[PDB]
Amino acid sequence: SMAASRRLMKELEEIRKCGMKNFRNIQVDEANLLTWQGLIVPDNPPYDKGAFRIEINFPAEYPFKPPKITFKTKIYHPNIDEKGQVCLPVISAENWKPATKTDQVIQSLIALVNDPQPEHPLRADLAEEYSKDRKKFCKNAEEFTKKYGEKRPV
Amino acid sequence: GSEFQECAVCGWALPHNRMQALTSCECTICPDCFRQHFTIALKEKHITDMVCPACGRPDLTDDTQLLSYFSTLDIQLRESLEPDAYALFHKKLTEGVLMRD
Ligand SMILES: [Zn+2]
Ligand SMILES: [Zn+2]
Repeated sequence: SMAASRRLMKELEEIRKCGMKNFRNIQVDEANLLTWQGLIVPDNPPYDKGAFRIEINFPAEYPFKPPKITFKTKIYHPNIDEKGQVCLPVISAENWKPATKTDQVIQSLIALVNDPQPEHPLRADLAEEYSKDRKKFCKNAEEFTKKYGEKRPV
Repeated sequence: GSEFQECAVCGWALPHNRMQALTSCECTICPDCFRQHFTIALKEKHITDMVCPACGRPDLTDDTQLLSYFSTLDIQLRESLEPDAYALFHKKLTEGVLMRD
């Protein structure tokens, strides 16, 4: 039918053979390919003791307009706000390239989780803390991950 | 002719004589992806976004490329787009091409 459906079926068939390392438990209703759920499983401190549920919401015009990512699990990060909104440049409207696939978007998201971008933050308080004293930031983020994060898969 | 070719955007293959070859690059695009991309670019983006959805070429920063590119794209858009979108193409083209770098 639509370009979104063809393109997202293509992307899913490529992910289902090559499962992604830090994005797991991907759930998509074949009757509504425009919403994906999954579990972000980070590799590095301060986030590597928890996991984070996210939702990817594709517009009907995908791939000609970008998806949006929302964290459902709370996370302590300068570029993710308290409502789970994520500022991810590769999927900003001004940067979006229709050739970009979701695997690259997830890789970009994991790189942001690994290395915050405090120059363009959604939480300026955490961005200051990350820049001035990361060791303190890292301890705060680990505790927040322990207190409010999800259990990691095996 | 009728041998199948994968769409560079959506990954689905159709007979080549149904597909849209972009004259400026070697990408083959299916008619639906072609129409959606260029319609959305016209209605929601800028005329500098009227480039290939799969590879992003041509480079519209070279003014010597514009007449060749847009006059050839014109003919493909007339067959592909709804009449209102094709008219919008001409309106935007008449308003000019922002020259990035
Ligand atoms: Zn296509
Ligand atoms: Zn191309």
